[PDB]
Amino acid sequence: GADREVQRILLELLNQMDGFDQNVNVKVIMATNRADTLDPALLRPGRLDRKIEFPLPDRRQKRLIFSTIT
Amino acid sequence: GYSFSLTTFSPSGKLVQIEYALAAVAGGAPSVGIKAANGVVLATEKKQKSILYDERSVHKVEPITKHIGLVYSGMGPDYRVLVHRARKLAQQYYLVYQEPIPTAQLVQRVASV
Amino acid sequence: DDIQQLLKKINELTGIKESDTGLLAADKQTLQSEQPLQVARCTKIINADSEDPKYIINVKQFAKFVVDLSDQVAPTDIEEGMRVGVDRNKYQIHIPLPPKIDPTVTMMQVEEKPDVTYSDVGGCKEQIEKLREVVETPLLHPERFVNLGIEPPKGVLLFGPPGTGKTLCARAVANRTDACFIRVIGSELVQKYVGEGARMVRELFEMARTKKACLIFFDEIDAIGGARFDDGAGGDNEVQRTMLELINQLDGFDPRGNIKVLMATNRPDTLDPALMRPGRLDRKIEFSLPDLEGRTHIFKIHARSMSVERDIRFELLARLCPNSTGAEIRSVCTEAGMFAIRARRKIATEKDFLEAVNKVIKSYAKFSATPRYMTYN
Amino acid sequence: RYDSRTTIFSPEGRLYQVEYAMEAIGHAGTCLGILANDGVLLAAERRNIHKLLDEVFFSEKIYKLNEDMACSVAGITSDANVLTNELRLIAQRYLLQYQEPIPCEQLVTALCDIKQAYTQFGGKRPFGVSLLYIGWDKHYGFQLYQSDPSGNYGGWKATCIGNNSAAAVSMLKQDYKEGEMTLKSALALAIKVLNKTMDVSKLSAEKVEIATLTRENGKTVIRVLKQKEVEQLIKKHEEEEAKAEREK
Amino acid sequence: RSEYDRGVNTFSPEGRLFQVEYAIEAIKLGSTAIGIQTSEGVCLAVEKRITSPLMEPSSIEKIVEIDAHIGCAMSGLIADAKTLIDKARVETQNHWFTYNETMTVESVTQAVSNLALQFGEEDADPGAMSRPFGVALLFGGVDEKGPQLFHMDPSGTFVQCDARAIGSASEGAQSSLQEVYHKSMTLKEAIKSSLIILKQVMEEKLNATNIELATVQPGQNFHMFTKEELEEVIKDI
Amino acid sequence: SYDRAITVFSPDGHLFQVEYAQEAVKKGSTAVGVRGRDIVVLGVEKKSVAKLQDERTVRKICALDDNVCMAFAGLTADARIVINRARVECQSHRLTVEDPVTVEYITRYIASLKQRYTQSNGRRPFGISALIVGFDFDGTPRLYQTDPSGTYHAWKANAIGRGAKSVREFLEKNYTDEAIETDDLTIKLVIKALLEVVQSGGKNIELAVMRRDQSLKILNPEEIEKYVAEIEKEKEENE
Amino acid sequence: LERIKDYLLMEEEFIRNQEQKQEEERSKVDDLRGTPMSVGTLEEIIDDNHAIVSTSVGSEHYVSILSFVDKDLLEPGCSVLLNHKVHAVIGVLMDDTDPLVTVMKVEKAPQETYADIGGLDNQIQEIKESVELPLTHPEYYEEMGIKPPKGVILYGPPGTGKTLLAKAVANQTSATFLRVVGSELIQKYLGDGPKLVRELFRVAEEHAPSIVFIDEIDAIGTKRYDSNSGGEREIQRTMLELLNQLDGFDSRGDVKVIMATNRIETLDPALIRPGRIDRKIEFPLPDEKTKKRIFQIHTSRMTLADDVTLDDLIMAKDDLSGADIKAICTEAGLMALRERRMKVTNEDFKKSKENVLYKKQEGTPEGLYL
Amino acid sequence: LDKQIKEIKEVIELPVKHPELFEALGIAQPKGVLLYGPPGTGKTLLARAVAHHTDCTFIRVSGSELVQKFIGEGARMVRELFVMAREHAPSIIFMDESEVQRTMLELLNQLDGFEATKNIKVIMATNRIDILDSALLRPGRIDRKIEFPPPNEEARLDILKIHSRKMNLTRGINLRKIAELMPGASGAEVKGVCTEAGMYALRERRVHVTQEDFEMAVAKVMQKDSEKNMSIK
Amino acid sequence: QIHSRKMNVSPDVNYEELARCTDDFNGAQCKAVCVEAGMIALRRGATELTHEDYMEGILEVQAKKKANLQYYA
Ligand SMILES: Nc1ncnc2c1ncn2[C@@H]1O[C@H](COP(=O)(O)OP(=O)(O)OP(=O)(O)O)[C@@H](O)[C@H]1O
Ligand SMILES: Nc1ncnc2c1ncn2[C@@H]1O[C@H](COP(=O)(O)OP(=O)(O)OP(=O)(O)O)[C@@H](O)[C@H]1O
Repeated sequence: GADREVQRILLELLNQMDGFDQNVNVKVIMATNRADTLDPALLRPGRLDRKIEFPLPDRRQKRLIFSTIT
Repeated sequence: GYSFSLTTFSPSGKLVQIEYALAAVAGGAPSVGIKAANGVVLATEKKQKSILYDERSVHKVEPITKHIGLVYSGMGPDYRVLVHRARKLAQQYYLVYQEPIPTAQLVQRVASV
Repeated sequence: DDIQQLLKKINELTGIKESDTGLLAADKQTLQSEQPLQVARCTKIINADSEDPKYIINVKQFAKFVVDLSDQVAPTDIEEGMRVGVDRNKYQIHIPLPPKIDPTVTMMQVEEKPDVTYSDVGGCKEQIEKLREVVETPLLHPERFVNLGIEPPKGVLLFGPPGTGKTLCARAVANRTDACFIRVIGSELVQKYVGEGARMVRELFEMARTKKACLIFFDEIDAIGGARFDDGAGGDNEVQRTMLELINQLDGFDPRGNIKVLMATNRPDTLDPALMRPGRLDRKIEFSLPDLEGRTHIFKIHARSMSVERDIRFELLARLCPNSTGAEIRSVCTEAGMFAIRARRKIATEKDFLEAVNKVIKSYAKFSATPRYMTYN
Repeated sequence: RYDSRTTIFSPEGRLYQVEYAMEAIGHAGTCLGILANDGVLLAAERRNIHKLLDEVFFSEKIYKLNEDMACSVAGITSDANVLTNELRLIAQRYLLQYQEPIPCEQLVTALCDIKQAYTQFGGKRPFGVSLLYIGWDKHYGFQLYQSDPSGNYGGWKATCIGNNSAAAVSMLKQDYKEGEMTLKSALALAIKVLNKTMDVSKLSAEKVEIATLTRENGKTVIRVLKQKEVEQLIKKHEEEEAKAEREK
Repeated sequence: RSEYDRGVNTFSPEGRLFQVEYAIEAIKLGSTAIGIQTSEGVCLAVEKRITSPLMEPSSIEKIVEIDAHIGCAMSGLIADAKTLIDKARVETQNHWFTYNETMTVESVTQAVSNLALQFGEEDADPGAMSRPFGVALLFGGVDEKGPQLFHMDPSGTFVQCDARAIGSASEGAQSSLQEVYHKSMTLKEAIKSSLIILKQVMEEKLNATNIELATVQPGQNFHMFTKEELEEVIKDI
Repeated sequence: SYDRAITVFSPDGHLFQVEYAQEAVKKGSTAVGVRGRDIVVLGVEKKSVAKLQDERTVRKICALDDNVCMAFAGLTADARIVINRARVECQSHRLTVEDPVTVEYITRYIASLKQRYTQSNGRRPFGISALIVGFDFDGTPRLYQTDPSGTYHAWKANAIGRGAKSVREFLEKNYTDEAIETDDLTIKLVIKALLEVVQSGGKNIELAVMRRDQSLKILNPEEIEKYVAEIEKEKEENE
Repeated sequence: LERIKDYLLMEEEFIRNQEQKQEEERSKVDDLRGTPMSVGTLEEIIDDNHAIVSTSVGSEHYVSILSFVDKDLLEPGCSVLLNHKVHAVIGVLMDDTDPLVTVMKVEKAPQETYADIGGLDNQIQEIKESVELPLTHPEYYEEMGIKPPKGVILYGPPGTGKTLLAKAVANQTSATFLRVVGSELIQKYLGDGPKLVRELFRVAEEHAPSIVFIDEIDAIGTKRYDSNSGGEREIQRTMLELLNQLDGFDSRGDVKVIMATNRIETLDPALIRPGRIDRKIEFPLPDEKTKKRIFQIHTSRMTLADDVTLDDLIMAKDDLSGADIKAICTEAGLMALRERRMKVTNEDFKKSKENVLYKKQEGTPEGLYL
Repeated sequence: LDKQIKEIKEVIELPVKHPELFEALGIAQPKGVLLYGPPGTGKTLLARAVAHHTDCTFIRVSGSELVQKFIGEGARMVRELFVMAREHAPSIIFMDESEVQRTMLELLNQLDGFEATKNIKVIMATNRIDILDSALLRPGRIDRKIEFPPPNEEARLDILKIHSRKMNLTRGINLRKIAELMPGASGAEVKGVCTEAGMYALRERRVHVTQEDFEMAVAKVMQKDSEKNMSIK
Repeated sequence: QIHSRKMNVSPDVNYEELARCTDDFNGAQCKAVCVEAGMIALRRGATELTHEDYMEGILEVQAKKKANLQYYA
């Protein structure tokens, strides 16, 4: 299959992510714009609990980025 | 083997080539149509790549009949072919029934093409 | 439960029996002398020097040792490039050592002769003839080749469908070779250490060179790294080195000289191009599925041992076998006897074979052999 | 492997391309019909509802094919438009030749032979449309029919094709009564079956399209129920559920 | 093979034509048919190989009448043989219609071969016969020249044969024929010889149902369905 | 060689795509036929009632002409096309020759239509093996069967479809000159043979009879039950 | 409570297995032998009795041999035993095969004879003629002139109990049975794995009549495909060594091979050929008569109500395997225990079949189409 | 999932605790469990819960193939795992994946039932049953194929109560309505509604969770995807 | 010609025609055609090797093998 080996990686990561050391939580931050690894299972609460979408800087957000860089 | 032909069914869902054509439509200049109580207003973004291109030449919003107009999003060469065929079907209707083609019927005939 | 008790009682009786049952001059004077006798570890000499010889020897993994000759030795007897035994305590060459036999390479040599005549192989006269002048006639009568000034191919590759008879012919050549036959164990050539197998291949040729006129049978050439993808991972790198070592020793910078190589492969396509190239293997004797005259002959040879009615027609049975390898034809003969054993008839009849012909070919999922389609008649 | 050409036959005698198209009908709005003594009905799910879409066109999944026949389409949208036109053409062509409305089974057999041909000829893909036919003919009376992309057809007292067809068929088999459908009862069966098959909650009028064919004064009178008529049937089903409460 | 067998259009690097050879292979699936040509006449013998007791014997047609003076035996695909047999039957009658005379056995064999050759002409009836036919036909007839037997093959190649065998066991039959055949053989002697060879090369015993025999001789007409004499000749042998 | 392509041959010599078509016939419901002295009879199985589905539309046994009737086994739609073409030819044969179609002619016509699909790519070989039973003019009863390969054969009695081989083995022992002695005895032989592969359903049988002097009549379900009971009594008498 | 007697028999048997020197000659050898003795290969033999011996450290010093029992057994490649310090050959060479090979040998077969198996009688006949019959009555094969078939392959859908036939052969076999999975040749080291295949066969020849079972042969040999990516499985080399052992020069002596595969098409043609697998046995999914015997055997040792209809379950559902029948019987017993009835009602069997067959979904729209 | 838990108890707890009942019944003990759910909700919680309440050795082997013919080790994933389970006679092995073909075959031969001691119960818990091999699915190797459904409205209320046990819910909260508001939830989603709702309170710096906070969380956990003009069919 | 120099080749043999026939042949294969031709002549006992014997060598080196096939004659 070839693709199966990549799928095997997704399963292995999902098993580790499950519940990790509850209080000493190993927080995992993901910024991959890929639907193939974006299975519903990864998106399930208990895996990627919070989803934040980054909008293209608009007016006001751009003014802040420009002011800080200048 | 699927996604390379429109003559074969997807092994589960639908033929992918029509969906790829929709992708080309998506990569098109923005076109906005607003039906209103007393009329329909259609618009497109016509931006020449360079100042040299003349803005008075090829026209994106083109009349098909006195009361019927068409706007397009997608590959520009393909639009001219359907702009001609749609106009012709409107004329064939006038010759056969001596009435300007109804807008609903023209859309059905254009869709068949 | 009483029957179970009888077995338990039997076990108890055995337990009672076991408990009740419970209730040369070499080992003499020679041992007293033997324990003092010292050891001499083997090592290989690489050089010699003027005046004090100071021969320097690599032990085999230890170090280059500058060891003087032992007092009770002859300096002439010790020689450069000669295996020697050096006592660790006295640090001197007490006794020289004879050259290593390398027995594993010696083991591969057939030594025994397989008892199969060329007569038993059947339906491949042309394949036998091609092998005869690369294996028997050039060695037995080299004069004819010299008269035309034509060299023998000195190499043969036997390839064909499985069960054709390639190895059967090879054992037959071994029976009448009249020269050393060296069957090669393919797994033995692959070794745990890097290039350890490649060292063995050099030894294989060296053994072949020492004997005069010998044939080496590399059966299952695919096992001996018979491919050269040689990808970046280089998983087969150790085997690929072993394959190249065979190729160079086989031909180039002085080749076999008196060695004829016979290689047999079920899949010829997989074999690496350099090995396939001639000179390494000039002849390409492909074995083929037997024709109807061959199919009758293979049936007759296989069935000669079996007791059968004298009126059986092998020609009909061979015709009923459209494309059968020799092994499958042998399978029909054995299966026909098994049906007679099932019905307890000592002498088999033509019908028994026909049932076997259906069983060996049609009953197997060939699909073509079994016809449900009216299609053609 | 043995896919691609409708022409290739698998080693198990299976035309996968035809089978794939028949499976494909599932991704479509639910269409169901009940034979109904003294009537016949076709009900469809109006999927893809949006505030901007006008819905000016009368109907969307229900098309009349004759004065006395109608069909509901579930499948590829373009293929449906091709088939509906041909079905309308065959109906008038029979009337021109014999001056009598086409018997319902015949209109179905004719489209089915066209659908069948596409499967036997290499160049084209098998049709992706399956449809339900409601009509009245003098020879066999009120009838309901189903057509498949394979080109096979059948007459069903009740059947469903789009979306959760098995769920509707299971509900229909238990609820349906032979000879006692009595049109108004059949309309109720449809609203109840629709509620189960659709994941939609409350079965709002916009989501459902109901067409009823009856023979009145010797003339078939195919009618598509207006939203107000559909709304009253929905309220009655909701009230019946309220009556069921506590007792259930 | 090794590819280049996808169509008769492709040519092998060796220059051989695959597909034509594959059609020659199909004949082997056929039952053996033996034809012997003698001055008294041509004898055709075939192995009926009836599949089931229930099926009617007549429906399997291994020996057919092209015309009163010509008879044919087919080994290979049943449907393919029918198309070729019909052409020979139309052609013999058309030659009579145009020339008011009986077509020679060689000319019928030539005419049938012409359709067989069009495996892929690309001009004649396009969409028909895209592949080689899989049937070998033995045409035995008495013409003006005299008794003649002609063998056609799937590749359109035809030859006059004093004795010939087609189908499975053809190879075995031919070897037997070379020993048995002689120029002075009578038709009666040939008829006995053909069945004797057929019995040796057929697994089933040569009972009257198993073997169908045919004989065309100058004095008589086709007479190629010996009936109940199948029992008489077999018992005498 | 290759299975995929109707015209590519095989090194052994086989058009596999045609053989793959025969598989669809085997997956079809069992149908049997017998040749009777005056009552040629064909039997069908697997009525397979589907509860809310009308069974007038399912028509495994379809008549082609007054003297000839046919039963198909295989893909239902492909069968509908072949039956209609055979029906047109029967009428055309009457227009071209004013004599009713002999049974052999219609089987040869059905074989030719089937062969024409086999000959070229762009067409799928028809997946049906119809059994045609009728009495020709001159009142001779005949039974013929057509394979998807385009071959046709004449059979005293034959079975097609699922478990066809089992029915044929049963007929090989059962079919006798005595069995065709009486019109009822011939109907009984079809019922007995059909019962073996029809399971214990009994109701799942639709035997149809050709009088050879009259017209095809589908037997009434009650009439079929009476014959089934008579067979059970005869079996009890043998016990 | 007859279980106590059975438990006692098992404990007594273990005790029996647990309970299974010369005045001067042995003591002298005990003195001669070192407290620690290291076993090493023999490289060269010399008449003086000082013979070169290879070792892990490679000290090949010629060493004297003084073996009281016998010193004539020395051979090239023999594993001699040497003193830890003096390094002299102590005596008779150690004669033990590699540890991985020892695990395969099986002395006890849990299943009994062919009685437990039902409806595979044709399959039983083939295995017996190839395995049990030649040993029991060798004369018949010689008189026929046939050499007994030495190789068998059992190929069937999952749960047709191909392994059960192998377990039955183990119960009644004179021959030592070596049970090796095909997937037990994963040796990571280059080499070694093909050598292990050689080791299993050499042991089989040493034990004279022997039966080799290689369950799941698909892993060891499939396709013989090219290296492709260049990973190079080396499994193909392992399969080639097995192919060599079965019929690759020399002879196989008296060793019989039984091999079982769920899928036979994948297996490479060379391995599945006459001469390596002379007889081929096919296990089909059970029909009706075979199902009746299996259902009876599984329910034979359980409480059965008169109400239960074994025939109804077999006829109503077609496709269940022999293993599936056993699962229905175990599930039915659990279904009854829920109601606290040791006796099993017909209702329990009906519920049981439904629970076991919930994962088997097959077929698409192939109903109206044909 | 109470019915599912009882079936798991029957396959694992009942044979180990009472071997005699099976012998008296005449039925061999069930040795295989497969937990499959399309959402898959609860499959591990059952396996982890069995692990706390086991009284048997629990071995977890959710790892992939690093051993076998790779540079790693030989037969570690299957042959070694069973041998360790033999050392501890009451043992249950939980597998969270069908892996590399040679390894999967080795698992099948070990699970065939050559274990006379047995007392080894495999709680395989992998979704997408269709991909799994039929030989692994064969009843002798895996006796039961328990299915974990998406939680029903009653079940969602029960899961909501379990995860709202520590939360300070204000009086007037309707947990029942919140279960109804999210239909076809994945159970973990019900757990998510509580965690997100609590964070709304945490950002507002209050420990008093309110009905609105649960409703807003239901929307945040819920995800909706749509495309336009691809609505053909 | 270079390899066949030792062998008694007939003057009639034309190397250019043989070379045209041996398309895509490595030099060693060309040597092989010469070596095989010598053995082929030896099999028939020919004192000298004719051009046709060389042609047979080309087929044997290719492993093509030759026979009458019909559809050709
Ligand atoms: N032509 C033949 N004459 C006699 N026996 C034959 C012949 N061909 C095959 N056999 C039989 O087949 C077996 C010989 O097979 P052989 O040792 O030649 O290996 P092979 O199967 O051809 O080799 P490979 O497995 O590498 O393809 C014996 O049983 C032998 O009797
Ligand atoms: N009924 C429930 N009550 C409480 N929490 C639950 C419930 N079901 C699921 N959960 C929670 O949601 C998680 C979902 O586990 P789920 O079984 O879906 O995936 P997993 O942990 O990867 O296990 P597996 O791989 O076996 O599916 C549980 O681990 C648990 O935290």
